[PDB]
Amino acid sequence: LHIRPAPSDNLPLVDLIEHPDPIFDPKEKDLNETLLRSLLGGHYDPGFMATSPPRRKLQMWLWSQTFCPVLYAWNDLGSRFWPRYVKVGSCFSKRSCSVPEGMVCKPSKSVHLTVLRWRCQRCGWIPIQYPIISECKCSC
Amino acid sequence: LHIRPAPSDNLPLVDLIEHPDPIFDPKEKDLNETLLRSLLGGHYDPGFMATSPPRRKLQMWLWSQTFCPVLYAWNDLGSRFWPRYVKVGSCFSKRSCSVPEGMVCKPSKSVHLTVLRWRCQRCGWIPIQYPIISECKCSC
Amino acid sequence: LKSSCKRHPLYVDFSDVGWNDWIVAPPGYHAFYCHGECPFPLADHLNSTNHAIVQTLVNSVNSKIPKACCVPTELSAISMLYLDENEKVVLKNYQDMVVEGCGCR
Amino acid sequence: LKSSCKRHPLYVDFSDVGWNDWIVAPPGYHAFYCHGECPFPLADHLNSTNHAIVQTLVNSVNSKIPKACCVPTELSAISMLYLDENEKVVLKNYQDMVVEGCGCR
Repeated sequence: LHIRPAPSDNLPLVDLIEHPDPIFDPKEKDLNETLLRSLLGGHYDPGFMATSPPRRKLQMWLWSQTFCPVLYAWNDLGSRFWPRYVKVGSCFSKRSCSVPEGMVCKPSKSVHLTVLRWRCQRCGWIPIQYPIISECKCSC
Repeated sequence: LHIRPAPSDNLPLVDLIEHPDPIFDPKEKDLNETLLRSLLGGHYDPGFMATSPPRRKLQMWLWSQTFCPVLYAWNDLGSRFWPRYVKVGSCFSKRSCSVPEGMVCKPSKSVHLTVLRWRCQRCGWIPIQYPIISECKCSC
Repeated sequence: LKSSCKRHPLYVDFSDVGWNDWIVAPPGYHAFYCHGECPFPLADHLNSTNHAIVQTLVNSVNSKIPKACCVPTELSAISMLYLDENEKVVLKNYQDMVVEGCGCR
Repeated sequence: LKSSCKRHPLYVDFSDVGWNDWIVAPPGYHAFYCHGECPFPLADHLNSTNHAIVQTLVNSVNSKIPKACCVPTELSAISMLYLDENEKVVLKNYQDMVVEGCGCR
């Protein structure tokens, strides 16, 4: 039952907290991009990653995809992630997407990317799922 | 500051609670419709009362008034009120009023009617404001 | 009263609180109230927030941190006849007046 | 601690609660917690519901009725790296984790 907290499918993702420390941080030797790129391999998505810093339900869908497009902005994830830079998506909650004005653009469908994570107790890289946005819904 | 509870402009109106009792109830003699009608007088609104049981902001308005009309249903107020029957309004929260579907019809503007109320400590009729609905907004 | 978090009865008589001078009707209503313990663990039948869960575990390891509190998690409104600031006796709705459900926060 | 309803500090270390077996990161976070008295009257600076106001007055006339409780009235979320049911280490958001404000309920 209530053994532990319950997660949430809300996006985008709140920045993960981290107190850095050359110990909770990789150490160069274990940073060989050649060997890193191989450990990720097919999971590397160049369209969203960078080594260095750069019935009627159909009508709702076609509509939202027109007025609620996903906006992407490169985001730095820190040193404990590889790749270090990930293009993150967000919805355009500026002007109202409906008529009469009232609704706004909200995420409706996510997509899981796989990237490397540096974890310690001793220490090493591991793969994790990083969710990003692929569709925005015009909801309220 | 927080001396007492704070009211609310939300409509329609929750039925007022009352434990009846021939004592908290008028007594015929003080029921002469001839004298009652005179005590109310100009406040009597026949369109809503019955002696016996029967820029862009403009666009939002014209729209809501078209798809969010006020629906009226006669409502019995009991014996401690005069007149006893009052046409109450409500919004059509059945089908969605916006596109893409998401918003619904919600009240946006009220109107105060004046009717008689039988109150005791000794006992007599008094006038009170009874709010009704006159406009519905297509909001969410 | 060591039972778990649940709703308890409670009728409020306005004249007993000195509100009959501005509230014309009703003479009072059933407001209820929440009470009971928020224990470790929080059973399935308990409405609780992630923080209440987190805080409850902390209380199990450190008694210095208090347990989550049993408060209303669902309320309803009531209409009231009363005299306003302008000296007119009005009839309006009052939200968050009647406790409908209890939970741990 | 007889102060009024306010937010207090509280860092939760997952390993101290036995959560470091499923939570990969972070090692813990600042959850805070609410505490303090909800007195009569409830000052301007106190977020309170109509029922809390009603219940507070009842407590002033009848000590058998408890005062309103000081609980979180505003919370925020945090992301967490953890292992899911399918054995995949996922990164998701967790709502109602950090107490942002306190009030009387």
